[PDB]
Amino acid sequence: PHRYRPGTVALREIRRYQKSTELLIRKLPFQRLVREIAQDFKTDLRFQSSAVMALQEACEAYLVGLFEDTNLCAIHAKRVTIMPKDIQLARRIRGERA
Amino acid sequence: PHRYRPGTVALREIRRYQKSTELLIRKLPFQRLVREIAQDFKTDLRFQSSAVMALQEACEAYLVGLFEDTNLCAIHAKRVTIMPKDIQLARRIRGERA
Amino acid sequence: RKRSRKESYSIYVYKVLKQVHPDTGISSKAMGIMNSFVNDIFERIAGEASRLAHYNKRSTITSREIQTAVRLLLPGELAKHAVSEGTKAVTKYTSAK
Amino acid sequence: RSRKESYSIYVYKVLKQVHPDTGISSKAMGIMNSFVNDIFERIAGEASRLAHYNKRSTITSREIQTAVRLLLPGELAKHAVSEGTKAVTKYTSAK
Amino acid sequence: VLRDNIQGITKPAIRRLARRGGVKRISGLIYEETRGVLKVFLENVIRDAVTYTEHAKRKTVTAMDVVYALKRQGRTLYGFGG
Amino acid sequence: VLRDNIQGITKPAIRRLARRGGVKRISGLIYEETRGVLKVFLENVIRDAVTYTEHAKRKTVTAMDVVYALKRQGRTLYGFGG
Amino acid sequence: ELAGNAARDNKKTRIIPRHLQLAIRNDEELNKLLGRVTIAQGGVLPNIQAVLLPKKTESHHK
DNA sequence: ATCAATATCCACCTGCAGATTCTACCAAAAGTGTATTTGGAAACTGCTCCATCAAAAGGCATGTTCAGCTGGTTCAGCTGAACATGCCTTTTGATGGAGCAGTTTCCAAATACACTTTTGGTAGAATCTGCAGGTGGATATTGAT
DNA sequence: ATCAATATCCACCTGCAGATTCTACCAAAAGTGTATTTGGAAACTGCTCCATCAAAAGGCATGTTCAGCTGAACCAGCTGAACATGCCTTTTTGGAGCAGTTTCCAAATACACTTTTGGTAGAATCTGCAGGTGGATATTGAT
Repeated sequence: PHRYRPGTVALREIRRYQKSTELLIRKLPFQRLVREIAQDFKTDLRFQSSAVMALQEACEAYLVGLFEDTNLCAIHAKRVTIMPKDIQLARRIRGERA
Repeated sequence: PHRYRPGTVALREIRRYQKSTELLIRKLPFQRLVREIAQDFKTDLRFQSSAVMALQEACEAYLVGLFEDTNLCAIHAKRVTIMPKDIQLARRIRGERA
Repeated sequence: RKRSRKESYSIYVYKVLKQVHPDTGISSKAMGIMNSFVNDIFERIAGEASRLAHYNKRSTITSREIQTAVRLLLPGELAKHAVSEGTKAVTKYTSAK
Repeated sequence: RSRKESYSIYVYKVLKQVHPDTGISSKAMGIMNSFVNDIFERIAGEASRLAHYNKRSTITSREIQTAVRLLLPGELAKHAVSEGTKAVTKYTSAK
Repeated sequence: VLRDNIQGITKPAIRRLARRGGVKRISGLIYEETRGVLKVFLENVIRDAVTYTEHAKRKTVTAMDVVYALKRQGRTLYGFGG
Repeated sequence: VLRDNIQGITKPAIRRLARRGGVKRISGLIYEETRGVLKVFLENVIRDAVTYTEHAKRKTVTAMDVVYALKRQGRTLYGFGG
Repeated sequence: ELAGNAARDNKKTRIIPRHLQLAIRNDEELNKLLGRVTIAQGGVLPNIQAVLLPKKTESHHK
């Protein structure tokens, strides 16, 4: 069987998703997560669908930016593999203490 | 002659300056730098002395914070020596693009 | 005869200081820092309350807006205790007419 | 029936001024509207703070200009300022 | 059976996002960390959104509530009105 | 002879600051980078300060001008009034 | 203007958010102005770090 | 190290759904024209703090020398990913319907604004004092052959 | 292992910073009036929940493969500290502007009337876009 080397398909996927703008997270589990969390603050709340879409947009843009910083930290550390400590560093430097 | 190992005095200096709050930059060269730069925007400008002190406070707090982030990046990179690339990374992550 | 008049929150901070720790002073620089702090949080709260009111087409800023602004700006238990104190104060004011 | 204002028509006129042969999506128009709203609020708020700082009760074109110089970088600010100046002078001329 | 629903932000979706982030190689432990990071981020936003909601005496969370919550966190979003 | 005066932010002062920053070991090339970083930072602050100055029709830079310049850069300073 | 330039680059007659995001991120001054702004449906720039791409040992000289 | 085989991307029509542009009607928003007002430009005064660089004390910056110690590098083993495929599952979507909840809107009292008077708190001058700082000494901490 | 430098403890003696009294004078509240505003009642249509059913694309366990991570070793050069000293920082008069006062005047609000143009319903076209050919660019596994 024909076999591609590790990385080629990853790179193709990078190019594909970086060329496009469609949302990569599933709508329904995101709605369910949001509803669960909001439920923990106030009961029987509702949400507009576009509010959920907005939240998804914000979440995904935030996550790619964090992964970008993570990637730079990894490269800085002479690695190509991202680790929790890289994320923790990036978030610490932005002041996203949590 | 008696001789201390590398790092002991550095650590003592760290403890000393981290215990105190006095300004570490000389007043006069700072005034001269400020006056030169401001001169490049508008001529024959004056400055209140407390304005210069304020600028110095801001500058030094900014610099220690950048060096702190730099230090974390170095440690992250398994180093104890700070490098330009560490500063560049920290500033890039804060968005201090310049 | 000429003269001006510069207001500050200094005396109230000193009164509070004397209330919590009677045997302790405060430098003028530190008091200035406390006054700067007070001014900053005041501006933050009024601005946020104003924005909420505009969002809700409301021309009045109420204790609800202060509370909400606090809830947005202040964290957890700090917010809860401040809120409780504010509520206590309004309740004491409203009765003491 | 209610009434919702937007900058849509002005953006569309401008689009035809700069590129007669080109359209724009509604979502994009909304983005442009959001942009406009954001810069409006930023400028007015900064102007407000300056006036407060200068114990001034009036917001003039001076405060707008200054706010712009603070907020916008280099050539963008210079061209915007030049345009605003030209516009005010044209307004003041054609009474 | 469901698993607190946070698991619906699946590994491949995170992988896709990281790819958009330009990530070529990813440790297996990253995913849970990302989920935790998201929850914190989300909590704060939604918390504020509900606060705005509560102020308006409304039981329906609007897009504007989200927009304001995002703005106050320095994460301005364009495209949804306002 | 003087050297554009940026050199008055000497190596030992930077060393002291880094020590307060907790730095134990420092490359020799860091110092010029720090100076450059400072100039950029400073330029922006002073630029805005002068803008405020110019708005007031004043020829003397005040502390308040600095404070406002710092605030708009998200670098709020306490202790100098306002 | 910039968005229409990106459209023509993509052989498109209608301006979309993609072009606005591309325009913003490709302009230093707008990028500074909108560095902390999220454009819904904007996506990201095709920016890949040089070190992650495959080697000059790519197998096709010609 | 890259050439003869793979095989994803592009090229380019091409119909066509459906976005998008155009066309018409309302009333709400802008603009003209008049009266009043008040914020601010400009003279013009009192002060206050800030530019000016002279020369000495002294203490911090520069530079030399040397040690050590750590950051760069290579090799190698393992393990934690990458990735194909089978096949299950859990989204998607449409679509349809109940009910709720946003929205309007109409109305009377609540709440706060605005104008006028009497306080009395606070700003600020002027006085007094007590604790932070200097300055020295004795003593517990801490680190190199 | 301790003794040579370090930093902590203790003591004491001032002065100047800061805590405290004495004014007056600015504003903070008491008291009419009025004008806006909020909340409450009742209609009421939009929309979001909900469930339920039929694709559909993707999730997900399994296993094969090998390149990335990371540890051992080591070299070498670069950075840290003492010592010497130079030198540049700190310490010790007027007048350029910075704030306060009057004042009077351009310019900005307030009110009434009239126009205009942008919201909004409804009709119509053009291009984004799914899909069917055709060839080229990007990868490997023999060349």
